[PDB]
Amino acid sequence: TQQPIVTGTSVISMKYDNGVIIAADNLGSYGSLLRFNGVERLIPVGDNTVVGISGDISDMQHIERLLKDLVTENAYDNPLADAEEALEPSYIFEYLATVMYQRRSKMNPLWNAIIVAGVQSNGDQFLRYVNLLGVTYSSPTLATGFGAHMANPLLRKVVDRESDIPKTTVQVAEEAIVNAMRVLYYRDARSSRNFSLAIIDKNTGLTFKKNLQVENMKWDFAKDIKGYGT
Amino acid sequence: MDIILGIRVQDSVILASSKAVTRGISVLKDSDDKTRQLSPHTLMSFAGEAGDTVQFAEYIQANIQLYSIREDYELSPQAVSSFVRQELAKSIRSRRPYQVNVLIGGYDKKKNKPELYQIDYLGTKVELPYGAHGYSGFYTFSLLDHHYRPDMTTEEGLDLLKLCVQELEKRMPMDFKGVIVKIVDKDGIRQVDDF
Amino acid sequence: MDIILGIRVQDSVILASSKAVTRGISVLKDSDDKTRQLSPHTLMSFAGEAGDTVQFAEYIQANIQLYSIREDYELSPQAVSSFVRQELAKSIRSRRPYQVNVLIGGYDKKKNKPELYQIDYLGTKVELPYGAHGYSGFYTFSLLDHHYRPDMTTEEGLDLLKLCVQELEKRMPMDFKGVIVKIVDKDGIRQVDDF
Amino acid sequence: TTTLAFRFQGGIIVAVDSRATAGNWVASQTVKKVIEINPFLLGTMAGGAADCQFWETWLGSQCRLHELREKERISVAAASKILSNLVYQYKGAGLSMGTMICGYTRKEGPTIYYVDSDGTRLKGDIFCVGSGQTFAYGVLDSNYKWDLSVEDALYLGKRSILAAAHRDAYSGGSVNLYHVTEDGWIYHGNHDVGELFWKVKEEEGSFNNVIG
Amino acid sequence: TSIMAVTFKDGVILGADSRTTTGAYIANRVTDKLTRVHDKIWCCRSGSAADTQAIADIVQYHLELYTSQYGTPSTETAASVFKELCYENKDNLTAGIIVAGYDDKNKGEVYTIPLGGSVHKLPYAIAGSGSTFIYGYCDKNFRENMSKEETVDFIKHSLSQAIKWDGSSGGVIRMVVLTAAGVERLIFYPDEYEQL
Amino acid sequence: TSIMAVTFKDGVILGADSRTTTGAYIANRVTDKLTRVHDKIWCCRSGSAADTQAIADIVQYHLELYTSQYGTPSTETAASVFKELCYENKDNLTAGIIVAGYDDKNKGEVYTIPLGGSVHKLPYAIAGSGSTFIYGYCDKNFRENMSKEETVDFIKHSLSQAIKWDGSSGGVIRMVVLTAAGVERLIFYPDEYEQL
Amino acid sequence: TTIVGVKFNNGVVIAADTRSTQGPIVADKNCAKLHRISPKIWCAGAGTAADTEAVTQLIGSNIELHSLYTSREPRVVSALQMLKQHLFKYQGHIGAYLIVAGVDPTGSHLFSIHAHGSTDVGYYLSLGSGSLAAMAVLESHWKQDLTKEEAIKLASDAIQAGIWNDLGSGSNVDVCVMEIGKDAEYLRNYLTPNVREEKQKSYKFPRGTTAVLKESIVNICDIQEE
Amino acid sequence: SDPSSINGGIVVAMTGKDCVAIACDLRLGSQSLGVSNKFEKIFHYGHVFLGITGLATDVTTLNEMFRYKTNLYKLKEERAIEPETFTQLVSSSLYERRFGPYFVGPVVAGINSKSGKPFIAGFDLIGCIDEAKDFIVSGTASDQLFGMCESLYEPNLEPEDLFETISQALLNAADRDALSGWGAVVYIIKKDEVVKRYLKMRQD
Amino acid sequence: QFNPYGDNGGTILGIAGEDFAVLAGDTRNITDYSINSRYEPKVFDCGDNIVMSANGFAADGDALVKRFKNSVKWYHFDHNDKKLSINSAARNIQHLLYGKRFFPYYVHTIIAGLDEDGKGAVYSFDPVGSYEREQCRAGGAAASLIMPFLDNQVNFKNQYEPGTNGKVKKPLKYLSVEEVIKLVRDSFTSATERHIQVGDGLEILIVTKDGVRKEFYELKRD
Amino acid sequence: MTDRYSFSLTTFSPSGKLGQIDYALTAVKQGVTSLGIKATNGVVIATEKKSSSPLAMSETLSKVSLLTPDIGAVYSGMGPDYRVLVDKSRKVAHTSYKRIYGEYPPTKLLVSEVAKIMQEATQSG
Ligand SMILES: *C(=O)CCCCCCCCCCCCC
Ligand SMILES: *C(=O)CCCCCCCCCCCCC
Ligand SMILES: [Cl-]
Ligand SMILES: [Mg+2]
Ligand SMILES: [Mg+2]
Ligand SMILES: [Mg+2]
Ligand SMILES: [Mg+2]
Repeated sequence: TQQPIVTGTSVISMKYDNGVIIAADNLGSYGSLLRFNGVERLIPVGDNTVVGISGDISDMQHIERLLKDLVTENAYDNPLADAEEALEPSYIFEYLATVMYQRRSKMNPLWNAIIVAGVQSNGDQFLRYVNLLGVTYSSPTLATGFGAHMANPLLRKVVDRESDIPKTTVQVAEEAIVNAMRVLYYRDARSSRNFSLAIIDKNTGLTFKKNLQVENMKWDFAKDIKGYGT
Repeated sequence: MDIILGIRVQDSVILASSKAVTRGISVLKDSDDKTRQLSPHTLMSFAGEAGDTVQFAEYIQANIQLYSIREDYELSPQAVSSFVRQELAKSIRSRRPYQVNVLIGGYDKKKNKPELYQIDYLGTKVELPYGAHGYSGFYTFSLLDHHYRPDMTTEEGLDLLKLCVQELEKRMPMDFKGVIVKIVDKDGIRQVDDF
Repeated sequence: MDIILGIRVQDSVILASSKAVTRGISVLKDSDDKTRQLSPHTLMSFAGEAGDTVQFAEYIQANIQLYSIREDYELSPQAVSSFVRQELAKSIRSRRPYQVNVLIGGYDKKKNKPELYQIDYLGTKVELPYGAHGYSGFYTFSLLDHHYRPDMTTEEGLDLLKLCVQELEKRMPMDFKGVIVKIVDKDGIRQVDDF
Repeated sequence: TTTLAFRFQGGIIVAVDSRATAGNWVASQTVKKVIEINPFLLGTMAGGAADCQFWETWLGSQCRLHELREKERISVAAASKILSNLVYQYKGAGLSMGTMICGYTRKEGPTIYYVDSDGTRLKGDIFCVGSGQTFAYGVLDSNYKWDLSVEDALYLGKRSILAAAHRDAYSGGSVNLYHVTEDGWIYHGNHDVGELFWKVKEEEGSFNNVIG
Repeated sequence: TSIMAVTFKDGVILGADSRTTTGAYIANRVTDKLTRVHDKIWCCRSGSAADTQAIADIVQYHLELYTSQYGTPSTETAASVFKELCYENKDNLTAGIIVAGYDDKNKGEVYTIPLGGSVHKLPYAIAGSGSTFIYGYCDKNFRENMSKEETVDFIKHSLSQAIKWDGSSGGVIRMVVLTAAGVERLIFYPDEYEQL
Repeated sequence: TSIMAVTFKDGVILGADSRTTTGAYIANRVTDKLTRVHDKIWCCRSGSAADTQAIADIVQYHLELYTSQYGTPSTETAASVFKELCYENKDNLTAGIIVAGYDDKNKGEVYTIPLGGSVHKLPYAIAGSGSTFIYGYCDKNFRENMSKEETVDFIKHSLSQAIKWDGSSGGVIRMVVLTAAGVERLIFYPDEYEQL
Repeated sequence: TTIVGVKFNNGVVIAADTRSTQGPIVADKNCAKLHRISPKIWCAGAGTAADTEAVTQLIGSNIELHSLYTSREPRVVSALQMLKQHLFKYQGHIGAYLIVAGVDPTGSHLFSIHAHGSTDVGYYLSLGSGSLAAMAVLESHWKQDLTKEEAIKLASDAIQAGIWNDLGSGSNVDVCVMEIGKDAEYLRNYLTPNVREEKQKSYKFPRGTTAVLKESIVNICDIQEE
Repeated sequence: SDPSSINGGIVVAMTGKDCVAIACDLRLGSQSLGVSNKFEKIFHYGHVFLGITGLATDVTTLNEMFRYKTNLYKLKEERAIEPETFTQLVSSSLYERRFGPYFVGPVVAGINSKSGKPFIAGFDLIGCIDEAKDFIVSGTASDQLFGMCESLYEPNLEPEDLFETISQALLNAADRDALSGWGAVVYIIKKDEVVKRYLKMRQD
Repeated sequence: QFNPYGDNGGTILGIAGEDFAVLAGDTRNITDYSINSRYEPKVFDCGDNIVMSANGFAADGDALVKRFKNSVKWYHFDHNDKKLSINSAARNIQHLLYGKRFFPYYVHTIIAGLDEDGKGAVYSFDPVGSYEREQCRAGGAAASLIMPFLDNQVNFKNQYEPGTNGKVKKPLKYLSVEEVIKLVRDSFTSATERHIQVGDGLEILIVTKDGVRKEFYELKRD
Repeated sequence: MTDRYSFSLTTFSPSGKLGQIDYALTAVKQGVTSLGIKATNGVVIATEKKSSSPLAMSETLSKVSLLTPDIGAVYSGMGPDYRVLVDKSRKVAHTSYKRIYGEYPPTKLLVSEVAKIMQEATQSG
């Protein structure tokens, strides 16, 4: 048993017709102090998977090293390490899910909520969630922390069920993700304006976007608000 | 205090009440009477926290005796039981509630019927053919459900109570030093001096 | 369990032990023998937490019986009491201590003397003319302080024990369902079947 | 949970209820609280359902291994003590079982042992175990004799559970009867309390407080 | 919450953010923490919104009744009424208030009233959770008898840094200028103060 | 405790106060919180003195044994050994450590290791109780590729403000300069830095 | 509870869901969470159901007496001031969280009130368990100079976000539109997107299925003449 | 310890075509111990019926209190109180004890004498009103009653059909609760006749 | 303090027919007042014509199902590809659950299939491994809503034959697979109305001698 | 200070007259004429707006007052006494009825509450 010290907030993600999008801001909070402003919380694994991690950053850096070690280990005595026997999103997730549940069962959890976004060998979209309790679930839209309360409602208006995924383009999906990140910046007291976004498409592969900013923000109406009533 | 029983038969109500007063690790008295006569044809047995039991019983007694003098009339057992319940129902939301459970055994001279009322310290009233407070009921209700007959005579009822005392003396851990038995009927209240 | 008494007279040790076994609100048994024969001339009564009492007594019994066979010789009451004390003194600093208080009544065949040892669950041993565990001593020691004579006979010793049990039955709140009395002398151990 | 067992000239009578609860919720009215270790060994179950089921079925495995190794039926004393010694190892861990081990052997005759998660092991003639034990004790103690007929003893056991099923809120469902003799136990049927109550009330003239 | 008040040559300026947070959720992102108790006596509210709102309303009532009898109250008088409520009810209140006012006789004055209910007259005051991060900056950069434009820059820069490091502080930077000229409201949006 | 490390053109500088407090009592007023784990790898110790002292000694041992086998370790390697101790023993440690070192290949590097046992490579780092008061000042005044004299002034001014507002921080300002030229120790007394 | 308030050109519109729940169980499938303080001042409540209803009635009563005393139509700021000073006095123990809206001679107004007595001013507000789902929709689609038709659409969409994605909120959408120089229109069950589907089976029993012990006529009438 | 589940017991109310039904079990207990199988929880003041579950002392107290208030109401108004008006009186009465509440789950049932409209209402312990069209449930087996009512109930049942539905709803709910049962009563209420039926059920 | 347990809501229902068995469960997965997934399968085909669902804390549920599926695989390896009978599976699951007696799986477990006589079988487990064969069992959040309805409509409890007035009980006639699926659907529709953690979708696994068939139905998404 | 008039100012004279009530009725007799007529489908109440001055805006002085949405009142006698009675009548309609029963009082019961207030001024100290 511990308490999280340096923390990362919401990770948001959704499926679209040809793949998955995942996003997470670049903040490492220290209680109410917005301490570290250059923390990457999306960690790519090969060219077909991105692991988005929220919660304790020290435990995130440990998980980052496990995934780095997993790639190394997979390559050992593996002539098809960059082909048929490359790491799948499903393999990476199941490994993490095992570790998370093992750690919670020893009463010494990795204090994180994780979303593994990727595309499988057969081109199928992979999107699944796991947390410090080892609880796992999949959905057309997945979000952690505040994202679950604010992002999911907005992303579910785009992809409400499985049949909406083939109808959703990468432009519509990315637009919805970027809007959700703005809404979280308005309303989450532990969010930053700066974020990273990753697209894993079955055609165009992994597109990793860094140093994105929340823009087109509405504040002008604030000038008209005077007093707390009278 | 510990065990108080009540049984309503054909023509009378019988109250049995333990004679043992135990404070701490010592049994101070083995001849205690845990009852007060509220009116000539109404008896109330009581058990609960020390001091509160007697203080409450005597307070009720005084109030009913005051009513009797003012109206030159005896209240029905139902009326007395309703007065007692209201006092306990008032008491439970007081600064320091009365921690007292009572049985009210009365003979209604108007209806020519015995009546037994069981009231706990919360002010929970029920009219019963037979009742108990505390752990007494756990042992005795199985015997009473099995052997109780509404047309039973007082002597038959007295014998039935004897079975209940023996079961309690066998299976209860605490030595309650036997019971004082009192009968309430049309002729008033009398104590069975040999039990 | 509840009451265990011991008295060492001229030529014997007498152990009295209650017969009641009460779990929760119900007396499950009224004929329980709270004693084990460790050797032909050594008896140990016991009282404490449920399970631990019998488990400890039988464990000691087995160890003394093993010694008896190995050496073809009966250990002195003093030697047995010292062995039992060490086991309890070891036990008190264990993960889960034995919650058991014992009296060891033995007749030393070498010295031709009765010996009574009182040992509590901490491993506190004392040799006494008369002893008790729990709340028994609070009532009984005043009587024993008054009427105990070292040279008194076994018949005299039994009466003094009856006066102790009568006082306990009068003033103790718990019904311990009488006592099983056992005498330890030169001829070995025997039970008084009428008490 | 209400369960009992008593010894008489006819043999041993074992009667249990069938109700299991989680809080005020009634989990099941179909629960079996008697465990058939072998033809002459019966185990009652009270307290934790898991703890009783798991360990009393395990006891059956230990009793089978005994008679494979010793070419002889295990004594009720030995069988009861295997269970009491086991639960004593787990003392403090939070095991919640109160059980009766009822059996008949040549050397012992009819024997009942009360075994307890606190490590208590008692031999006796009558035992009532569970939340409704006090209600069952009332009927038993007033009607028990050594000279009962197998028929009358079976009824007393059935009636004592019914008494508890009525009053104890955590006891009820149905009554399972067993009769243990020199030639083994004999099951005497499942008796729904919903039908048994009205039947007993009418025939016996008891329960005059209830209206039917 | 990041609030501050600075005295300058022409009078006094009140500066505050617009973020009110429940836990880590932002209940209101456009709050007004600069409140009027008199025409040229304002206050900055930190701590429990319910407690600070309740207190400010009572003071505005007291100074309105004061004015009806004895004419315009001094800033010191207004601070004394705040103190009396905060000090006497210290067990039941969580309110850190900065009182800032402009007289013609006394000019710009600032009084800070922390949790205890003590009063401190200062050339400038900073309060709320955000303040802790700008003690170093404000001490180094504050000068007495600054111009209006310098004081606006001082508050804008100070609050921007406080907003940057405090999770509980954010939104717009509201400011209220108190001078002989009258009462001027200023607002500064994230796009302006974040790039400082 | 007020500690910080700043990277500049010629290398890196470590800055700390000299105050160790038990409750409100000053146990030591001339503490050395800048400690050597290797010739040109030093660290700044904040939190439990016992825990930070114990950890530093183990690292110095690890880097001494590293050097005997594999030659001079990188600053990144030293930070990794600190992290491994701080992260794996996070339940039993109260240590906030800033690791600062000079390579010829990498030049001046700063790694901060807060309570959690996470690692953050930064151009400069501030830690300890005093730091909270100089986030605003340090952010506004820090530039990359400063001169030695500018970096000494930046640390001296920053710590002086941290010392001024933090009760737990005080005494002398100790500094250690890490460059290709070697290792230089600096000290600055109250009479010097208080009047800044 | 998922209630919202949205300001528009000529007035303020407030909307709320219709689900009342005790613990995880749904006690009221169609509960009306829109209360009237006065004809043109309406409020929606969240938190302790008894407190929200009770506090509204008390202030609504005192507002009516105040309106009669002053010979003036009641103001939203009067309702707001009376609510906040009452709630503040009871130190949050009256678990009433309200969105107060209305039109009066001063104009159109939209406020929020918390149990401790703190109040907020805004063009769009959301309160309750689903407030985060609602506020997400409001923050995404709200703009200045909304029409009446746009504000009703935005308000109901914000409630729907709560209905679908929050367990605490559900069933139907209630709306009340308060426009300047017009009667306030209360649109009870404005949307009904949660009608239960027809059951597979009819559970109507054959008459005489239940076992009866006794029958008797109950005398509800008074004591009779003659 | 929890006052709402010391004594135990349940009340259910349903609307039918030009009729209402209110039903209750007869059990009063001291936790595990069954004490009384004649503790009725449904009372009536004129043509308005009130069922009360929860702590038995408060059930009795409130019955006596609402008899008191409806009797004064009738003397002053010169007419019997209506279900809609009585519902408001119960809510008012419960909420006046906001910070010292009665631990009860009241249920109002009756037909408006003037409009002829069937009416049911439920309350929480501090008097929040629940005015359902279909059915109201209360007591220790409220979860069980919700499940039974939600599946069994259909609108516009005839009085003699409604009797079967509410009876099966109560009986099967009570049989899955340790602190409910020991007998049951069902009131079938029409505009100018009320039938009271005692149900035969398992006595465990 | 770290709480190692959670509540993922959901509700499951097992009904044993005469020559078939059904194990149904809603597809909604939740924490507190948030929906995690509208379609997260809860009822699993474990092989050997056995279906299983461990409802409650989903992490412990998935862990148990995974370990049982593993037990079926090793039962084949160790005992010459012998079919694991439903009674043998039930006893195996008791040991899996009781194995963690002092750190339990926070799940209500139900398995369904056919016994060795080809009759419909349902087994119900408490979190610490006490089990019992049953004709009918609902588990999870809305179990208290569904079980009384099943007592009434499957076992005809408190139902009697018209004209006799309480003397003759309604006879316990066997239900067809079409009749059971109607009661399952009406149970989950009713549970969805009055329980906030129930809804989104209903997935039913039907076990016959022919094998395991699946049926899916929409539930209300509020 | 303190109100030391804790005794009745209205008392029975030897003839059995309550002087202050008779004198109050004399004040009513001097008052401007007001009337009421009850129809099958309504009631009408009317009075003369006796303007004290032509500069006075007689619209601001309401002799006919709404007590509840379905109850109105008019008077003859002392206007100020009427004004405070309307204030008390409106408030008692809420405190002693609407806040209890959730509906406005019937005419006769509101009249009864007003009557009670006027009786108390006839007997109170
Ligand atoms: C809704 O279902 C009830 C919400 C009301 C909460 C207040 C209950 C007050 C209980 C008083 C606590 C005293 C218990 C001994
Ligand atoms: C019937 O009574 C079954 C009881 C099952 C209890 C399950 C307990 C689950 C939570 C226990 C927490 C243990 C913490 C280490
Ligand atoms: Cl040190
Ligand atoms: Mg001793
Ligand atoms: Mg200092
Ligand atoms: Mg029962
Ligand atoms: Mg929902």
